[PDB]
Amino acid sequence: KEATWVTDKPLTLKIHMHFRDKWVWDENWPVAKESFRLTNVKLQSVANKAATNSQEQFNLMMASGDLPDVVGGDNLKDKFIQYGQEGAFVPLNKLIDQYAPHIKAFFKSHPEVERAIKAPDGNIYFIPYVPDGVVARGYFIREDWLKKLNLKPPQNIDELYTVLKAFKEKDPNGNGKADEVPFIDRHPDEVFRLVNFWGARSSGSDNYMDFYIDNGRVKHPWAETAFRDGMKHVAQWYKEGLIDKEIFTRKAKAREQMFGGNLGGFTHDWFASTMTFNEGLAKTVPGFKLIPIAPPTNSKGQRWEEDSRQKVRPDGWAITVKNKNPVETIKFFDFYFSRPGRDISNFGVPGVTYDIKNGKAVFKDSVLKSPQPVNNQLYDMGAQIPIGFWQDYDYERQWTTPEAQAGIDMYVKGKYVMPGFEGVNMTREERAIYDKYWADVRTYMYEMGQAWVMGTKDVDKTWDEYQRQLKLRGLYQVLQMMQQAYDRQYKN
Ligand SMILES: [Ca+2]
Repeated sequence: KEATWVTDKPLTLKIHMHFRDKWVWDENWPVAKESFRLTNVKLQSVANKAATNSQEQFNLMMASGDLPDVVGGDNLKDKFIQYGQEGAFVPLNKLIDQYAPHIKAFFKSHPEVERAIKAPDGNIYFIPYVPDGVVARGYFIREDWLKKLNLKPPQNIDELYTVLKAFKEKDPNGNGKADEVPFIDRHPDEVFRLVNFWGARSSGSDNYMDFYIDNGRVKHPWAETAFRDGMKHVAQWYKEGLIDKEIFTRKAKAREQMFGGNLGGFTHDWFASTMTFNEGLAKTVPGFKLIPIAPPTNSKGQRWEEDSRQKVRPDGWAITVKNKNPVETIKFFDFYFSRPGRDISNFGVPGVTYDIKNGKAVFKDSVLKSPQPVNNQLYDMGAQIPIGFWQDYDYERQWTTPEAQAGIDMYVKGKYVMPGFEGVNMTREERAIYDKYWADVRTYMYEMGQAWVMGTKDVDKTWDEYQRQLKLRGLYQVLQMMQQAYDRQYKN
């Protein structure tokens, strides 16, 4: 027996958790075993480990006719809310008040987070993944290449173009071939964020293609003329080969592949993990050195960092109506907002990945010296995964090098990080319009955007066509619903 046990008799719950198009909950995970040891609750995966489309698996599971006990994963907020209201998940409000003191206390001190996850009917249908941090992504460039070519870090978009063209044409890796790929990114969506360099927003938050507020008006970045003009530049950069030809398909291991193969020279990614490649590639890519740089001033005269750490992500887990043990389950969820639970969900397993020293979790030297980023190491063990848990930034601080820290501090002091969109509180009727049209609009936008970047469709020649589609697909009605919600909260 442990003080953290939520039940006297071992309880096994079925969980469908497929996330980030690559992982599934694994009961054999070191962290999964430790979770069971500490709570007396075991989670058995019913997900398809071989599947590569997390959202697709959620959809299939919901129509299986055999719902599990718990459902978890990334980017499921909208589905937890919609399906919760439709009767697939139980509301957690009262369960929390009565049996989840840590979560209750957390929501009391973070009322904004609680309001953000609530459905129009006022119910909480899932416990979210709460990030801890301030900044998210930043710009990184190859300083070793700048030195070889006698170039200075680019201070504005004109200089950035010049530098990237030099990386492309001056053989900085020295193999006598034009194989360098200036800009690379493990997140395809970052290619669109490049429009920031021409004064156009690409998203209102850390969630790609998100809405934003401009002087009290709800807008979608991809619907504005500034985006049209910015995309013409991005398309030109792709045509000139300054952008990875495979930017839309490389994905996940783009850094390992492109930096490891000494081809990439510039990216927009997270400070902690991106800086790990300097030590990680020290042997395989002699001289490799990425440095963080302030966002080059855009064409309009402003330095922009559009990304920021979210107060709460659209990830987490919920209790299905078929779960016969809702009380034990909410207590289990509560464990992840308590210090003991935050320890394993953030650091792994004691005696394996960390040890308690001076009363706090400290990563072992083996973990800190590994060439693989600490978060990547933890994913494979069941830690830093998108379940409902309270992230602890000290886990990240421990593997954030002085160089990475100097970059973070530079961005904070420079005030480059743009305030993120926190969302609006729609009524049931308003959100119904959102559920009806948004997913469709978003997919269409992405498909048109990819065509524009790859040059298969002309931005100017198809802009009016694109606008007609946005209207008949309901984007403007969605914006209207959101404007009404915004006004109820901030105006009148
Ligand atoms: Ca070369």
